[PDB]
Amino acid sequence: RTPQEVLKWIQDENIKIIDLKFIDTPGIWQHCSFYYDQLDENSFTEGIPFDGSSIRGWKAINESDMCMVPDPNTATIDPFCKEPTLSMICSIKEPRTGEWYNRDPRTIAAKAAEYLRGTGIADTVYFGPEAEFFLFDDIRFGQTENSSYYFADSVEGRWNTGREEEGGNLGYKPGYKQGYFPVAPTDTAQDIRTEMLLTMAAFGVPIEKHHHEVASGGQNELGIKFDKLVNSADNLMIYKYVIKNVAKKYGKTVTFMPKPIFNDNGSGMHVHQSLWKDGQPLFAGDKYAGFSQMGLWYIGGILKHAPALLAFTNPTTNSYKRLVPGFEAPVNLAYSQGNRSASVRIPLSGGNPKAKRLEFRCPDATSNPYLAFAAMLCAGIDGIKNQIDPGEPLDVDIELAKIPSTPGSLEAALEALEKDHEFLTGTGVFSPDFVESWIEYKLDNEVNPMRLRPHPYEFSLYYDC
Amino acid sequence: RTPQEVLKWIQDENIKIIDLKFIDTPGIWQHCSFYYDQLDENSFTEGIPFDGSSIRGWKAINESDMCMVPDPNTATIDPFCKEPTLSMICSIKEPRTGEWYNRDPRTIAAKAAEYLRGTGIADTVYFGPEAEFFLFDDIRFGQTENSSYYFADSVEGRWNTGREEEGGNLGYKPGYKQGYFPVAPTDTAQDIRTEMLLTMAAFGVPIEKHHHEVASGGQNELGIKFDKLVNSADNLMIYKYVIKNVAKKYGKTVTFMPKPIFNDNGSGMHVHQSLWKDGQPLFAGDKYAGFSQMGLWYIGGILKHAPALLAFTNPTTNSYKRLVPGFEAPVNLAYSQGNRSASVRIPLSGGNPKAKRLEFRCPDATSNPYLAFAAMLCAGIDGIKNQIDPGEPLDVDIELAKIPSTPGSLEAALEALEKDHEFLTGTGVFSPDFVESWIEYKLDNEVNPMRLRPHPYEFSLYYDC
Amino acid sequence: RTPQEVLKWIQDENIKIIDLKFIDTPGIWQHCSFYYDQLDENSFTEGIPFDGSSIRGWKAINESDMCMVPDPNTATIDPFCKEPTLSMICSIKEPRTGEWYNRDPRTIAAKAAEYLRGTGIADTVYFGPEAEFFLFDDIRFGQTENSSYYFADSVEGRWNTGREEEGGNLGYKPGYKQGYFPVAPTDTAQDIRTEMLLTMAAFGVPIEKHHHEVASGGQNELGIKFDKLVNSADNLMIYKYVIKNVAKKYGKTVTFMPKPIFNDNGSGMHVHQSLWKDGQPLFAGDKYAGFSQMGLWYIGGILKHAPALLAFTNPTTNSYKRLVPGFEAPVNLAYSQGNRSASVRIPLSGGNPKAKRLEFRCPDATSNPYLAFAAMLCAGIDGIKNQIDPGEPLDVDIELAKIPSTPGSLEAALEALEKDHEFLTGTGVFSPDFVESWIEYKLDNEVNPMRLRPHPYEFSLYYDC
Ligand SMILES: Nc1ncnc2c1ncn2[C@@H]1O[C@H](COP(=O)(O)OP(=O)(O)NP(=O)(O)O)[C@@H](O)[C@H]1O
Ligand SMILES: Nc1ncnc2c1ncn2[C@@H]1O[C@H](COP(=O)(O)OP(=O)(O)NP(=O)(O)O)[C@@H](O)[C@H]1O
Ligand SMILES: Nc1ncnc2c1ncn2[C@@H]1O[C@H](COP(=O)(O)OP(=O)(O)NP(=O)(O)O)[C@@H](O)[C@H]1O
Ligand SMILES: [Mn+2]
Ligand SMILES: [Mn+2]
Ligand SMILES: [Mn+2]
Ligand SMILES: [Mn+2]
Ligand SMILES: [Mn+2]
Ligand SMILES: [Mn+2]
Ligand SMILES: [Mn+2]
Ligand SMILES: [Mn+2]
Ligand SMILES: [Mn+2]
Repeated sequence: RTPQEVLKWIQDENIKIIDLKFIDTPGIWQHCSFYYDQLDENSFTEGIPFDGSSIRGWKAINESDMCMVPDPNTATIDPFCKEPTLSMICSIKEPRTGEWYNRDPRTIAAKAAEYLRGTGIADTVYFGPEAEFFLFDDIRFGQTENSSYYFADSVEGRWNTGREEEGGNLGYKPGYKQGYFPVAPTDTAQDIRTEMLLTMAAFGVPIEKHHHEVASGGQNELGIKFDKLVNSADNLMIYKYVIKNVAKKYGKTVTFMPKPIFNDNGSGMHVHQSLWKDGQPLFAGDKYAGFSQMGLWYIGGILKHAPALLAFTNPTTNSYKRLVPGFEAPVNLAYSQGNRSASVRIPLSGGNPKAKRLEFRCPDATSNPYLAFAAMLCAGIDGIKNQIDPGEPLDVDIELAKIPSTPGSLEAALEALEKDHEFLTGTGVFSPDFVESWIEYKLDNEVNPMRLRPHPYEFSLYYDC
Repeated sequence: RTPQEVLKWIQDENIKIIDLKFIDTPGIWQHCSFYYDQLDENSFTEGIPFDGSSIRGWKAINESDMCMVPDPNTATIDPFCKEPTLSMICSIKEPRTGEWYNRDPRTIAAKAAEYLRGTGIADTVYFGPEAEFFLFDDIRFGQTENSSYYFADSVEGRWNTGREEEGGNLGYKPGYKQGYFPVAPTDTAQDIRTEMLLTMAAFGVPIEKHHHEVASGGQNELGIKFDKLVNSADNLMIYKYVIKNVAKKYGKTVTFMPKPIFNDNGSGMHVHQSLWKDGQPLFAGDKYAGFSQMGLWYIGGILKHAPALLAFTNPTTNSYKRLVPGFEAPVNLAYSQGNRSASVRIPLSGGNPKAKRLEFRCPDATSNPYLAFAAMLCAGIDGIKNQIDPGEPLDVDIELAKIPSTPGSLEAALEALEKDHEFLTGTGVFSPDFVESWIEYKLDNEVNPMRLRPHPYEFSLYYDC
Repeated sequence: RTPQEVLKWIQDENIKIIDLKFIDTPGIWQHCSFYYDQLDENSFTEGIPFDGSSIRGWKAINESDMCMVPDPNTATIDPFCKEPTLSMICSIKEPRTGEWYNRDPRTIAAKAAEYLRGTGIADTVYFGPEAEFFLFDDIRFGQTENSSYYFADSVEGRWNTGREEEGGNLGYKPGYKQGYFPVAPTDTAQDIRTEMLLTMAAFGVPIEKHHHEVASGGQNELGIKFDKLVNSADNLMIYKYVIKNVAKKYGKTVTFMPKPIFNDNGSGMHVHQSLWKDGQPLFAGDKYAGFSQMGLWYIGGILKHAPALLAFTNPTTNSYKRLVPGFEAPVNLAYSQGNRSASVRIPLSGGNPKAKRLEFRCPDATSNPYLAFAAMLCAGIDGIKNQIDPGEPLDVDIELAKIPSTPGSLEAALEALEKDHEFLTGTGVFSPDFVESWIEYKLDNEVNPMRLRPHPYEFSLYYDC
């Protein structure tokens, strides 16, 4: 689609409102709605003004003015608007320079794909994210000077087997770790997952499947096809938007947080990736697990830069409650085929070169997909260019100190980024300015506020002392 | 039906979602939904991937990847999906070998029918299961360190004759043991049972009848026609699925547990069986109760291997609360005609050779029908091949030590399986690997957790001591 | 007092019950009561048996049997027993060897004082602990799979200024950080603090003063005089016992946890210390702040070994919520006079050599005083023996990276103990066995369980992502 085709669309269908969407630095979709007459040919080049100082991690009040540039290829009707509204995904333009903004995650993402094409290694990188979530019926949290609390609830919750329910308690509550994937009446989310899957398809997302996940009390997963870097990060943002909004439609609440439930499965975002040139898969070969030496080298980079990569792929203190040794892994920095306990997994493809890829299991859905994907690409490329030996595969379950480990906290991942960021910066994709502001925002707004707050389990262990 | 006919069905009717169903080792139906484009000709041979390590009693995390192979003959529309969804029953393929998985109960089931055809004794085995259930209006259970509780409820419950009900208490609550089979207003489940019966018919199940059962407080039964081994175990899984899901539709809850109610009828799954060759009934003859010597020998095997058979036909600790001497039997290992107190019953057929069969009364609906049916077939065949004399019929009600008895607990049935499993393994149907993992899963997840937990009746007997 | 004088006491006053008290490894007082006839002359040498395998961090089930040896000098009447009960503090004897148990904190403490006397540096070490606490009216905490919560309450709590109270809300609730030290009706704890002070005096504790502390909602402090190492750690255990028990008497609850309240003062245990020989103060001199070179060197050791010392003086994850840069310090490893923002403070003595001492401000009341005091003594001695220059004093409020900092977590303090423990072990005071079991107990029972549990503030930051 083109700027003129989108403008013809608005005229023919008499669309009165345009909803322009764009991501912020941490990873939250922002929006502004406009009356149809506000969008012209120039909106697709010069962009539409807004305050860049109210968006987290961007401009300072003194240099506030920024521009929203919508992508015509993203235009669809937002089903969640009573009034027929056309929705587009934007990239951010600096009005002072007229160039794309260096802190815009969607700009960084495009720059990463431009860099890949520049090296001659490949022309396309396919990303296939797998974002698990929880479908909750209630959420109550807070923390005052004399209190700290959270209470998550779901009808599927095993903690609710003995409770009085309105007309009445119908049983079939999945047991802890026992939600993957018994039929209804255990699975209460079939109709909703199909709706979430079908509505995002109409948004332009390539859809595949859906299933109930391991955890009791609403853990679910929707399966979407891979796509090119920017397109894939655009697809994850839509994915997250429709799921949250269909949940709200049916009076429910969704969270993509890694560990909302203690002693049950966390929500991870396993990300499948492969490099391609002239339509041919470059990760197909005759080496380990039917991979090519390039594919082994891409894993090399991923595994070597994994601690730094975690500052972008697992950017929350909560990420580290899931990335704990034992439950359920991937804490250990190694590759393997079929092994779902290893950081990098080589799925078993049915002898098809087109299906040959690596699954980086460490990431979770709290990440900015534009930043996470660009970072993983950079580590991958550096791995082929340096030409990082991933070591030997580990084809076992659960001496364990011989294998390098992932950071155990957010500050540790931020430390690993300060030490190892040349594979990102030296490229031009991420600016040293952005990498520094990322560490600073995460330390001041997440690491430090958390260190200050008493944890309720500290009463369980320490009230008597 | 064929893979192409199913694919033509999806194209012509514009079916967007495909629901693939498969059983786990203990006996719970699992599922995964796919967008239409994910199912092609190759899905019917190579299968569709999934995690075999999250399914109870299967693969270990290190060797996780498995394949779902749908059966085209099982395709129907799942009525419980708002969105028109096509549903198929799968068998599990090992992607490493390309062969059918040895722990897949549906594979074991097919292997059992392949074995029967291999012996030349018969070409077909007809199984007619009779699974009673309870239709409850409420269920609350739990067990903490300082508590253990369950509270089952139904409007039909005799325990509710003196309670205040919303506008108001309409009486006609069946008395204990007095539910078989007074008319409405006593029987409150006529409309629902007809719906359960008619919807499963549309799923491809051969339907016969329905009635209210002996127990007060929702005991019911739906009658379905016999079918070939795999088809019959497929029919029982559908049977259980529609009943549970129509109950959920009308805000009610179903249990197939053997003994949910104390001092009232348990839920048993009487299983009628007969061998056939070239369309002719092989259990018709001029011996006892109009049976053939082969039929007498098949009973021989069943009765001889019955204690081991119970590790598969009655695989729960709760099974043994129903299989108690007195209420209501069949605890005594003997055959008889018309006698509903004997383990094996020869029903009175109207002088029709086609209706000549044995009714093994011991089983209950907690069993995996694929495992239970394959096991009973194996014991039957071994009985004809060895050529086990069933002894003499016992045509009496209620010296009693002269007759061999069934195990009194789950561990006892598991003990009997360790001692007597050659009739299963030596065949090739069940692998010694599967038989060992079955005992281990049942001991670690059911027998041992139960031995640890205080029973509320232990307070009734022992609080003062 | 002697074993015979204690036995004469029991006979003359007709005391029927004897309460023998002893500390466990983490720092909790344990007890066992005996009928008078059970205590004879041999109880004061051979000791009284008990199970050393049920006490945290001690014997294994196979080598369980241990002995309690009471100290006659600790005998007093426990006021909290309706029946006149004589109470004594014990040390633990190994019955296998007949020697004092190497994991007994009270034995380690005596060994530390024996070591000081062995070096010829001094004959006496005086410890003056200052343990702040909170006096709460209510405490509710818990953490399930779907929840985590704590709710602390007090009538003094500023969070309660707008609440309906029984007949009625009388105001005068101290403001946050504004509790030190307005008069009544603001201070509601005058009578109780006097009772806590007077009852511990009758227990044999040298008492000095009492005041309301900085924090709103019940923060209090009782002032006690210094004493010799073991005597001082005995005095802190009594201090903690009477405060908790007088609170219980008046239907209230006390906590010595470092940070129960967010955004208000933590509970610290500032510990004043000085070495003496032949009745003369050795920390009096003509150097900085009227100190001696020995005193400067003792600070040297303290400051150098402070990160390792924190594994014993601040042994909880909660300790690190108080030891946070800013609120209120001492995070910075430096000495100064009058400065209450420095780790080590030299209080202003009124030109009296007898009052010349250092105040290590880092410790909190979650510590085992026997372990904390022995550790600080060892670091002090090593400082004089090596002859560690403490650096130059920092006489400022709040470049800041030039000054060495304390660990930011419990694992970090445990890391610092593994690297620096020779000043403890090489001495003989702490065994390498004890130092290893300490790290292991803290990692397995506190550090690792905490890393697993979602924090409620993680919902505040991450629910939307
Ligand atoms: N060559 C490829 N390059 C990148 N992504 C791919 C490639 N092939 C498949 N994918 C995608 O990776 C994702 C994987 O889904 P799936 O096919 O179920 O693999 P999976 O490993 O079995 N999923 P899971 O079981 O949760 O780990 C999908 O988005 C696929 O489209
Ligand atoms: N020759 C046969 N082989 C196997 N099953 C059969 C055969 N004939 C009938 N059945 C089935 O066995 C089941 C028996 O139902 P039914 O006809 O009511 O017998 P029943 O003994 O009276 N039932 P019940 O009273 O509950 O024990 C049905 O599924 C029949 O289809
Ligand atoms: N020479 C000494 N050696 C060891 N301890 C001492 C010595 N002199 C006084 N102390 C003790 O140290 C503790 C200090 O209490 P205090 O006299 O109020 O000093 P402080 O610094 O003003 N207290 P604070 O304001 O809370 O820091 C008391 O236990 C004193 O007895
Ligand atoms: Mn998943
Ligand atoms: Mn998947
Ligand atoms: Mn995955
Ligand atoms: Mn029946
Ligand atoms: Mn019947
Ligand atoms: Mn029957
Ligand atoms: Mn104080
Ligand atoms: Mn003081
Ligand atoms: Mn002080």
